[PDB]
Amino acid sequence: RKQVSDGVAHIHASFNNTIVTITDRQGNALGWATAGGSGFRGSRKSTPFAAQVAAERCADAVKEYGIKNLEVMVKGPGPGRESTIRALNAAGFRITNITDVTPIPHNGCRPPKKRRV
Amino acid sequence: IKVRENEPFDVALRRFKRSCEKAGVLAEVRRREFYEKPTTERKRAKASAVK
Amino acid sequence: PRRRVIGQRKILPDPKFGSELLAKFVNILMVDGKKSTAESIVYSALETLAQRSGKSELEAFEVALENVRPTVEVKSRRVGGSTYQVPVEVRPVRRNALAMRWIVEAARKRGDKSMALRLANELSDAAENKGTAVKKREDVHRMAEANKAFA
RNA sequence: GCGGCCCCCUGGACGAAGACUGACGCUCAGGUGCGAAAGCGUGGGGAGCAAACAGGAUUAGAUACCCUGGUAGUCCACGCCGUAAACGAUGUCGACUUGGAGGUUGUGCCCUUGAGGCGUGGCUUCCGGAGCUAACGCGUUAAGUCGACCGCCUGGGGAGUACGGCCGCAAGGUUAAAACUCAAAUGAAAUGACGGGGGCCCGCACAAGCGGUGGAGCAUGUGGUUUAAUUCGAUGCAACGCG
Repeated sequence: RKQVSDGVAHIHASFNNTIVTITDRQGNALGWATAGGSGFRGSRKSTPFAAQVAAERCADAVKEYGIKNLEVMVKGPGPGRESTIRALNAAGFRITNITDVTPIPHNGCRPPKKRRV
Repeated sequence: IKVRENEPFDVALRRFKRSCEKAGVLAEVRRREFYEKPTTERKRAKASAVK
Repeated sequence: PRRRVIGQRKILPDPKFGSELLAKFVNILMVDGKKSTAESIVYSALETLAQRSGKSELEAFEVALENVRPTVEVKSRRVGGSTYQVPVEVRPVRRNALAMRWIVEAARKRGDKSMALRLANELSDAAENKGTAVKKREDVHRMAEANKAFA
């Protein structure tokens, strides 16, 4: 219902996990998934396998609105950012550009410092 | 701090970034200011080679 | 194993065919230094494969070698604790030798009464990629297609 | 000790050549002043933070860090507190004595005309002579050659401990002993196994295959047994067809 065929994709990257989400231009999301939902419990979540499999799982879940192009909203410096883009460029979507929107806070608050290592 | 590379590597190979980490400056700035310590780059490695 | 060199060594062929390929087949089919019986079973297998195939014996041999031919493999290094292997195109001489030894082991996987009969039947049904070693080739191929994720 | 940007009050330093007063200086025992962060008192404020505590894993053994939460306190306005590795481990003020490549600051007459010639100054870097230095090293900003002062030292523990007098609201801070005990406590120096903390080459040891047997049947000798004893010894790559 109400096929869009255009939108932007938000990508999250973290040391402990990674998730992929998809929305439209104005910003009402349509897809949601966790790489841990595809299994791989433990440190293997950081491996590209879970990220990529969650990528095609979300892509299959979102075919129903019929999209053809998307945009890369990547977040976080975590390992990855490579499985998702090159799994979605051939999943039935064509990329448009790339961005860097990972925050760089201007020395606002004290970071968690109790951590030795 | 950023990665935008391709499929093949997927594991480690960022030990060059470990060398470029410069653990001194990060371990110095994460915990308090010193104003006399980051000098370790000079004046104590070349100037203290005592035999 | 680190300073030595490779001289491309070559040993006694069979004078009837006079081919280095058939030379290496017969010389690896050797066991414990056995010449008469080993070559006798080799010729028995060759004549039987020609009889069953019906086509020319040498071209059927080449077709069988092409059927058993694998493409790629990797080497275990144990670098990071997980499977971290760079897929290297194996040496053509080493690839040929590995194909030879896979054929020989496929022949060896039985325990039949008569060595000549067993050898003839298995190589003959392996000549058309439907025998014994082609399963090993497929398994080796399955070992590939997934080691390129890490390079 | 000082870091967004705007405005107002305000402190020192230095340069250019000009006039001007005419030893008006230096150093400072008691004494006033300033003095990071933790603390205490009045209130105000509370985003994240995290002493004490709350729960899980943790091993020979955690009231240790690792993780999840979580008050004082870090913030503001007034007052108290006078200590630190408050170290350049080098008290202040003057006059002299061989050298080098810089950072930076304003004027000289040119020749910015290019980023070159006067440092004629100030503050700072890093190497390195004569000379000192027990040695490491200091080395025109001296640990050199001299002068004026001050403050401080006489072996380590007992100890910046105890009484006593001051300072404070408390926690406490300054001034400073003895009895007894020891043959020492201590600096610099590569002088070596130590390279378990880092670099570099070497070996069927590793990157491949064939056999063996801890899988069955038989001798072997000890550490050894069932008997009359079951000789001297073979108990780490130095136990086996060995003496």
